[PDB]
Amino acid sequence: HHHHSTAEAGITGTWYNQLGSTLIVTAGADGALTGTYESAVGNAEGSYVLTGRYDSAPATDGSGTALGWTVAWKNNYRNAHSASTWSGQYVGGAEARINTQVLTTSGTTEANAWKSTLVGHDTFTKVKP
Ligand SMILES: O=C(O)CCCC[C@@H]1SC[C@@H]2NC(=O)N[C@@H]21
Ligand code: NI
Repeated sequence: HHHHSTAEAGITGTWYNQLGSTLIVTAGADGALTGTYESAVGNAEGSYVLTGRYDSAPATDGSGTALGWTVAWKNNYRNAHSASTWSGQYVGGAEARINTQVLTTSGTTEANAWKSTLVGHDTFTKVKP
């Protein structure tokens, strides 16, 4: 099913997901995403560093803008020994969204690697749900 036939201004700022988490991101001119993430759930307290990338020249045919970012869940307060990656697309307009699927991998022994990774889906909006 996979194949092949500003974003910057739209992405930069604060976003909120359906769990009550807060994303604070700056999109750089050459594809960088940098900022912080605060999770409303899980083994998390305060803000965590986030870094990622986005397509800085997306298609102009009504398609979304591909992007992704990572948070390692270690900061000055807690270390969950886990990291999450969100993969998705930014959809602009009056009801802008970042629609993502997210993998959360915990450090495990080899015996437990089969249960290392969660998959979920987060939808981000510019106003709090
Ligand atoms: O408990 C952990 O291992 C660290 C916190 C994980 C929180 C996850 S990341 C995917 C989902 N979306 C969120 O905003 N919070 C949870
Ligand atoms: Ni956890």
